[PDB]
Amino acid sequence: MSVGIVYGDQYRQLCCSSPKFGDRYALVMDLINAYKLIPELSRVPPLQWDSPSRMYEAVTAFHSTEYVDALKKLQMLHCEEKELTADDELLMDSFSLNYDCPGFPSVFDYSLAAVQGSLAAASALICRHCEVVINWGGGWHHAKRSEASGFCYLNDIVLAIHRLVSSTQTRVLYVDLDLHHGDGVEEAFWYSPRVVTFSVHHASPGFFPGTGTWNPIFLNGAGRGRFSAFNLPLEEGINDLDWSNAIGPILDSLNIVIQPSYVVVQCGADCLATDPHRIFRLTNFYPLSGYLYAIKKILSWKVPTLILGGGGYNFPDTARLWTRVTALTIEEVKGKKMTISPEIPEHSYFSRYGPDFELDIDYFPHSIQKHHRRILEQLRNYADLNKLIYDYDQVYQLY
Ligand SMILES: O=C(NO)c1ccc(Cn2c3c(c4cc(F)ccc42)S[C@@H](c2ccccc2)C3)s1
Ligand SMILES: [K+]
Ligand SMILES: [K+]
Ligand SMILES: [Zn+2]
Repeated sequence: MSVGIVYGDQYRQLCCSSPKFGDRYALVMDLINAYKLIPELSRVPPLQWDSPSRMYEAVTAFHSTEYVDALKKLQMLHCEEKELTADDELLMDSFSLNYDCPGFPSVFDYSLAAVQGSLAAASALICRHCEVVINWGGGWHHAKRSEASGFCYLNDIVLAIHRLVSSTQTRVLYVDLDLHHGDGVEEAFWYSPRVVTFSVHHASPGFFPGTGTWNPIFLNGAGRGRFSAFNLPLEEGINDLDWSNAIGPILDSLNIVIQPSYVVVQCGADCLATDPHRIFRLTNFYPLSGYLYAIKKILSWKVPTLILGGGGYNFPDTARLWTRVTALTIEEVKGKKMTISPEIPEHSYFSRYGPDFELDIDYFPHSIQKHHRRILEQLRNYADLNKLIYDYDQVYQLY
């Protein structure tokens, strides 16, 4: 079927307006365009509303009205340059709109744009216009109902998933490949068995955000959502092959047992060896990149799939990975080989890919069993609670 991608003049401007991510979205979309992939991709325009009331209703489907009000006020205050009052500082602090989530003149428009993009992508999948939609302007998994966290202000992912499950028994599998635990998305659906969340991440004492590991039992959801939240915490230094072998059987087993109506994939690029975090050692190599291995396996299920961005602080290498992810998605969905030159094509941001100007990232690659057994038990428990019938032998053999 069609492969959708979210972009537009306003969307590009708004996604490039944040001080933290700067022009990362521009580099990603321009590298995709420079490799002549845009004519293969169906443009999905960001969702717009008919009234401020309809926008509020859509955003407050997850977030509190007072939090959205505070975020709007923060944008207004940063627009008309004037110091915050003591009461303003206190209000912003109550919503964690202070330290890691500072104000800036376009903070609300930037945050809302990601929601508009991911909601439009969800709709495009629901009406069966595209089989896969990509939104490199989205993937902000940390935002909570009444709290900004990790430069995530509004949770585009939660609102997209909510729209998918609200459509016409619908089940959504969320896969979070970001370096960081997808705490916001996990928490939002903590009580739902219809939305299964799976985050693979680094966890270590004091490492953001501190969740998605032991606390000495593994929390995995509550009430009807019990056993429905999956986490694979991994130690520092893991490469393409070990990461692939760690998550491969989990993805296969989750797809087989859940039989999802939709798959939502957060594809945060901060696991790359060349990310300034310097924690994981993943690449964008395609002859194999763990990212490309995971995406190819997910797409092989032939389930309507939403692919989002997220983390990734090496902007050129994030662009190199996500261009490869967009080419692979076209190949797997349309069955059309997308030949990509090892040399970065001439375009606006060509100099940003120096000094080698190659598509492959400059890197030479060189405990899980216990997690696999635990996750196999959790998946059995999930199936037993929700009365899902599956071949226990088939799932066992995958690991
Ligand atoms: O990727 C994430 N979620 O998936 C993140 C959540 C919170 C994060 C932490 N984090 C980081 C920065 C930052 C800036 C912010 F305004 C808010 C959160 C921030 S500078 C970045 C860095 C790392 C190593 C070397 C130099 C710079 C780390 S990143
Ligand atoms: K993750
Ligand atoms: K859940
Ligand atoms: Zn991250």
